[PDB]
Amino acid sequence: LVMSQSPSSLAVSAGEKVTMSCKSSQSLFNSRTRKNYLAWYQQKPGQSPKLLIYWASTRESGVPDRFTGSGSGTDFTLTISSVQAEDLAVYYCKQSYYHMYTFGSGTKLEIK
Repeated sequence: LVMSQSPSSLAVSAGEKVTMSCKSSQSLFNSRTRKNYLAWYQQKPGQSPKLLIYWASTRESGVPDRFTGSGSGTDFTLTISSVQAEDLAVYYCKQSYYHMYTFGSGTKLEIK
């Protein structure tokens, strides 16, 4: 199961919006539970990954709603409105539909 993310790098100004794509090589949508097993992670310089969103669009506790996730099947997207300096990080999507989880290439985000 291949996970393709993009773009590779994003350099934007504070307050602008960015959207990043994560394509799975297989539907992560389960007809039974009605859930896409796709999660989005934020990884700040040197730290461990912070779960941002799970089930494609459900935010974790305390995650600001500037972060929006969406999509189903194979095409997913993560939206970050009004980017802040604190968002400086690499964002990774992870599938948890199969026994063995898979991460994406990741998308680096820098704030000018």
